[PDB]
Amino acid sequence: GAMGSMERASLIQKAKLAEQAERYEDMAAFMKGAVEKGEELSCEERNLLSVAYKNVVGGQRAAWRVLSSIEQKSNEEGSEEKGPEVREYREKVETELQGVCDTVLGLLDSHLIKEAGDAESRVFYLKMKGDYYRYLAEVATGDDKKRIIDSARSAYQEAMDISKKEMPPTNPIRLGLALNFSVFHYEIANSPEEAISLAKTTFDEAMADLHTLSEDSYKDSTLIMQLLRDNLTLWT
Amino acid sequence: GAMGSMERASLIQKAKLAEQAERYEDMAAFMKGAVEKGEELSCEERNLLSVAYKNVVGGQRAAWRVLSSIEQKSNEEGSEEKGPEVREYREKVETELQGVCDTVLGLLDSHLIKEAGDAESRVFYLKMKGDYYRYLAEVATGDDKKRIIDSARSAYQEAMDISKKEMPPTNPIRLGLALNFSVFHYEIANSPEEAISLAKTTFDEAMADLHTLSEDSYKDSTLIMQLLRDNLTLWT
Amino acid sequence: KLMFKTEGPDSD
Amino acid sequence: KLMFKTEGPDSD
Ligand SMILES: N=C(N)c1cc(-c2ccccc2)c(Nc2cccc(N)c2)s1
Ligand SMILES: N=C(N)c1cc(-c2ccccc2)c(Nc2cccc(N)c2)s1
Ligand SMILES: [Cl-]
Ligand SMILES: [Cl-]
Ligand SMILES: [Mg+2]
Ligand SMILES: [Mg+2]
Ligand SMILES: [Mg+2]
Ligand SMILES: [Mg+2]
Repeated sequence: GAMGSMERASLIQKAKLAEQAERYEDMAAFMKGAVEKGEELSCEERNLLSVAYKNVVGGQRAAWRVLSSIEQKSNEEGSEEKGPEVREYREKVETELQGVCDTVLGLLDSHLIKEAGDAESRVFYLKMKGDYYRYLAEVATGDDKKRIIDSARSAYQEAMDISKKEMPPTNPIRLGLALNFSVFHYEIANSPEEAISLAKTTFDEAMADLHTLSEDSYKDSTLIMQLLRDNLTLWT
Repeated sequence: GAMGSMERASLIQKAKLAEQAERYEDMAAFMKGAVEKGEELSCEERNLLSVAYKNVVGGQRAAWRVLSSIEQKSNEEGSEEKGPEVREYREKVETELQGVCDTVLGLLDSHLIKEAGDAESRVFYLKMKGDYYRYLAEVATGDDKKRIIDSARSAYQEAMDISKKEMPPTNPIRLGLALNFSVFHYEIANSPEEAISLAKTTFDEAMADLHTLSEDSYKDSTLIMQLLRDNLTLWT
Repeated sequence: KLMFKTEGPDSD
Repeated sequence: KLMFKTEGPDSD
């Protein structure tokens, strides 16, 4: 633990500074350090953790796709042999991406998920677990691809089950989970019908619960509902 | 040399891939590796080197300014003592910025500048030397600030002298040097009049040489001329 | 790749 | 900070 000598509160403060500076790798390292203090995370702290790693892995995913596309072109019929470099460098980026995913899954497994008893924490972390398995799945091509996919599904499904029992249909965490699980279905599980059904049902059940909310909660819920709608527009 | 075992040509190829993937830290490390092969760089290779490090140091400069601004606010009259974290983290970023600048200056000194005899290479590298000293100057506050500033000026001045003797007034390297030296004057040397005079004279002498150029060279020169004009608009 | 909407920072 | 125009990538 490179952050082992820094106070928890200082790590959180520095994570917030890092976010303002758009230094997401630093933000992620500070939040990793905070998690490794062993105390449970507050709502705000969970959001900092997620934002940091989401930004880091996002850069790597975008880079991977660029490189993958080039590599695929280099293997078309009529493309000139450019040598091993494209593959080597796509592998380098892929391996770093996988390391980031393993790091996050490691924090969730040691010991964020097992100590999370409230619905809002447990659903948040299990959604994250599904998400980072999904990012692994996006780059997986080996004999482990099926098990990675099944790990994503399993985490998403446990999260869905708790969210349906314990949260209202407008809960932004619940909505965000459904959004992400629907995308999992669509393009990881090759289940577009399931994707569409989940997104529709989720949208419709939130719509019918909006009347219960404050103006501020209404804004939070309708933001994610619009994402469901955006995908449904592309899918139907 | 982490890149010591990779072929020069492969490092260059990977630098180009890294650029397409917006992986500038990788791009910089690959070009560092290429330089350390000890051969002189071509025009394209010099541009890859410059772009890579410019992108890296650019992120650090933007982050430094965010943090510096917060720190300065924290030291205003009526601001609550937030402890040492803001300063510590601004220092962390500053130190990394300084490392990147030292790395680039190290490559220029060992041995890019001394082997560069053609005007287009020698002016390019001396401009870079001025630029990275300027980035050091932006964050310098110690008893070395004056010497850093003088190092920037000295490098810029040698570049200017060669550029005026050996290049036409529309040469994009010459124009880019003058642009940057003018900004040095304006906000590092506290010499706004010198900044304005240099930018004006440079613009006017390029304007009068445009008639000699092809359409493509005309585009290249007028792009940088517009930057001179943009600053002059802000300055007058 | 056409990327669909997922929660949070669209950082890719 | 108002940053003036300098050559190349405006990466800051
Ligand atoms: N980028 C960041 N630092 C954060 C984003 C969000 C956020 C808010 C709404 C929806 C999704 C994410 C945070 N949430 C936050 C803050 C204080 C308290 C509580 N409970 C939760 S922190
Ligand atoms: N981002 C990059 N890979 C490059 C940018 C520029 C460039 C061009 C014009 C003006 C400023 C920068 C390059 N220059 C280049 C290319 C081939 C040959 C030669 N001679 C020069 S490479
Ligand atoms: Cl590589
Ligand atoms: Cl720090
Ligand atoms: Mg691999
Ligand atoms: Mg159907
Ligand atoms: Mg310092
Ligand atoms: Mg005057």
